[PDB]
Amino acid sequence: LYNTVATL
Amino acid sequence: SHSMRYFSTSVSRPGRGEPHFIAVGYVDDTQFVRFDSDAASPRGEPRAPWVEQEGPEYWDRETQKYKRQAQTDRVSLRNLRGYYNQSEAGSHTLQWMFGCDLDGRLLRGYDQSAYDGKDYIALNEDLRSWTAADTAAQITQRKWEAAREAEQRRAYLEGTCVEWLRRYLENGKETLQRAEHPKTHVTHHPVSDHEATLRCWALGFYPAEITLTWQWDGEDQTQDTELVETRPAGDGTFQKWAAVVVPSGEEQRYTCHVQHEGLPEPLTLRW
Amino acid sequence: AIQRTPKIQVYSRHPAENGKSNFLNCYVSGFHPSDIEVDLLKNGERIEKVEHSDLSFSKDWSFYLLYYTEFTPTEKDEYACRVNHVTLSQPKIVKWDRDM
Repeated sequence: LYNTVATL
Repeated sequence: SHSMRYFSTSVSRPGRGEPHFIAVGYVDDTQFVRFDSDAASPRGEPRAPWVEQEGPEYWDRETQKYKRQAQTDRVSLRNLRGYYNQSEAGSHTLQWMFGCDLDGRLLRGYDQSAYDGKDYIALNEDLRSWTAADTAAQITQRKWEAAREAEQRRAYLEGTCVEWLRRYLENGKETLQRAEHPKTHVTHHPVSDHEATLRCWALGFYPAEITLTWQWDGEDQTQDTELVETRPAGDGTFQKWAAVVVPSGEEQRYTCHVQHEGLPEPLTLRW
Repeated sequence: AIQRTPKIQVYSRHPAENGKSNFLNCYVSGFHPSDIEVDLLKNGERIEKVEHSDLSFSKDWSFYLLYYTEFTPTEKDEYACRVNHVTLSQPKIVKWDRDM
């Protein structure tokens, strides 16, 4: 199950 | 011990459009998902038989996340280009890996990222603090600290991800929870009039972790041992060999020892 | 910026026996950046319909790929792998040895 996070 | 891991890469190409995004997923040493932005129809597809019966809308949730992290990656490369005061004409890479590493209990999680091949920022082992590689990565640390970003990652690592990793082990238990012991044999190649090569082979084993050592009369030998990278066979198993050079007429005094998960106890081979 | 040349191994899925079906692999590892060109040759000519694996990298952030095609080996047919990277001034040709 994938997970997308925030911008660097 | 089992694990679920993901690897994401984004390569910018100034003057050729917008960057290229690829992502792969793994359960231990078995891949099961992929997404290519340069594909004809970019969407997440199954690579393993135990995720083919999951439902077309779990497959839309997954796909919609892949397309989201791709847009997020496009912004990071712009910020990173500004952080380092880099020109507009050069290509750059942004890598990101993370996973959950559960007796069956949760153990550790990890989250690391790299810019152009070098370390950049990484989630620390407590999943509460960061480690920035330079000043540019301190800008990211200042952002993710004020946003409480670490708490969101820990929620996924110790929550949702140990849930689905536990689920994948049940649906593919016939392949995922079954080690395959290596199949070995030894060759021999004369080099000159007083030199020869002994090659210890290891084929068709799973998982990929394996140890190979040559020994002369019971003493470890690494001064003359060639070791190749453990390579995939293409069918879900792996291969590896190790070679040592010996004086001709002394080959009987050399033994190869194999260490693997699937063996009852270590092997001991001779030509 | 990091710049690393790839490692090239040529081998087969199962032990190579004459007249029996097998798979020919070219495994490129430890290279940076990721753009790379790999081809498989039969008697010096390009093989079409060559599939490859999905991009991935190692703990030191270096990439790896596997290029493979179905084939039935013989006594006389020769096979090689042709790789081109930004670190290479000209394509590198590694011949297939039945014992590597």
